[PDB]
Amino acid sequence: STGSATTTPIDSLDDAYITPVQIGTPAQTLNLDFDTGSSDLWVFSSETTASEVDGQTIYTPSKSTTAKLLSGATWSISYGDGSSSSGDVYTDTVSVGGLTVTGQAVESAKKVSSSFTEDSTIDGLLGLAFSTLNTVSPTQQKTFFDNAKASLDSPVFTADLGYHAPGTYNFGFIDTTAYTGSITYTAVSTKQGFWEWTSTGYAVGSGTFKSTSIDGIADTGTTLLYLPATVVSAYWAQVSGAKSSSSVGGYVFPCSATLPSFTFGVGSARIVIPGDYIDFGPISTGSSSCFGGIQSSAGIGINIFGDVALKAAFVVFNGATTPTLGFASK
Repeated sequence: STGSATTTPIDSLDDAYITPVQIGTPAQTLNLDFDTGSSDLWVFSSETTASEVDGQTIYTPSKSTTAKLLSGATWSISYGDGSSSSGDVYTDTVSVGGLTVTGQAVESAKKVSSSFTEDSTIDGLLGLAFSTLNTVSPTQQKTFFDNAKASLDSPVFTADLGYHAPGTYNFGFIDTTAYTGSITYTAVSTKQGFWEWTSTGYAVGSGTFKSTSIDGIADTGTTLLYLPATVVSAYWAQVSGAKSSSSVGGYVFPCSATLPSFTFGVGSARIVIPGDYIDFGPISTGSSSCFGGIQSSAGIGINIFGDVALKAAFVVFNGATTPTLGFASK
């Protein structure tokens, strides 16, 4: 089997991407944030504290003939940005782009933090990291990908995120028309439960490539590119007037600037992030200070190849017995 679904930016800055997901019988379609940095499929629901729902579409398990309470199971998750959610668990039928999993754990939110409430466009998350990170207790649950894997034509999914435009998540096949050149594959460590890999270096603009190992995670659920302070300083030093602002919470730059590209290494291959992808616009409405898309990972504890980086590539998440990651230009 295979699946193919379009993923769409939630706003003009590509702050996140939503992908329609069918849950239950008859189908209830919710727009979920596919997150390769976590492993819980959770949704706004009929059980969510009413004051914490503001425009989201909710899953109502009582209206699904295939929903079953997973008795005794609860979940609770905290994300890197400080947001959180928790609740109980149903199993139900879940389909993405024509690919159906029966018996999928659907985590129903009883509580969500303010950032979720305040984002009316995201109805929940669909985790695509390794199932060892799943938070369901006392019986840990499998991700949608893990449940689908055996049935897939090939045990892979791909992320093809757009810049200010829709893109695609495919399951079970590699669309050879979706990228240019060849795909370069690189080793993955699953020790922390992430799609963790080591980049071979970077370049700023038309500058020379610096060979250096950068361990980080491929994370579709993180907006920006978070790298070591040395790398980030070297980038922003090439933008007149750019500076790190503690009051704003990272590097800002004059909105009048033209940003240089940023290249990262994947083995001997190179992925180029155009300068425009690194512009996240005015810090506040009407400001001439703009927020940067490359930020320091210092104090996160991990480097994160988030959407800014991933949307410059066609990315293969290979879930074979020994997982790997593939990157191609597009």
